Amino acid sequence: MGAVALFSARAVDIEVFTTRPDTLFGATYLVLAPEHDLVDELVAASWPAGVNPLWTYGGGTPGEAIAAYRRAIAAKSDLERQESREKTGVFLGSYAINPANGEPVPIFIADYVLAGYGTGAIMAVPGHDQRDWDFARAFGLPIVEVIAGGNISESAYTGDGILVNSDYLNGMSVPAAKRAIVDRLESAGRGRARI
Ligand SMILES: NC[C@H]1O[B@@-]2(O[C@@H]3[C@H](O2)[C@@H](COP(=O)(O)O)O[C@H]3n2cnc3c(N)ncnc32)c2c(OCCO)ccc(Cl)c21
Repeated sequence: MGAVALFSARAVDIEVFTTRPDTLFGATYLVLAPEHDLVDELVAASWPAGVNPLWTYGGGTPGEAIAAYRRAIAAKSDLERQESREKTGVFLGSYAINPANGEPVPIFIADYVLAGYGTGAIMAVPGHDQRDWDFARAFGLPIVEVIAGGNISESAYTGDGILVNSDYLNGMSVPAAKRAIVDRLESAGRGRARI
């Protein structure tokens, strides 16, 4: 006869659900549902210096921007919610740590992530999930190849392949890498395989 994994706040743990744990070294940002419990806690008092203006929703502070995003998306109808071409969202002003590579990744809210499904939070892997590719292109976020086989400059590569840019997974198949990364997550106490 997937996985859940924790990402620690850099400054609180954010649990994500993924069907692609093998791609963990390519997760370049996190996305929470706009109504996720942790959003208010994770929101920074001010924007980082040098923040991309595309990330701020035009708000003077992260809290103002999140409040406006929540208010605006309430003006959407079923028509907009079943369209999916355009990806919108807001940076919280804070970072999480990717458990695989120890790197800081920015945290966003976006209405493409649904509050009542999974854990209400995802890891975003633009190289390998077209939804995340689209968001990353719209926001100027990094797009990293970890599964060789496609051409990430053109579109997300969603098929089987060989791990690259993924340290102790490198050279594995996708099925083998899924098992290896879950074993690492379990050894560290930071995740589990789930149906
Ligand atoms: N996004 C990075 C990574 O991770 B996945 O994105 C998460 C998760 O795994 C997947 C779970 O969907 P499924 O259960 O199979 O229908 O949809 C996203 N999801 C998880 N919870 C949410 C959520 N509340 N709102 C929106 N979307 C979500 C994922 C892919 O999913 C294909 C479907 O399996 C495909 C490629 C890759 Cl690399 C991934």
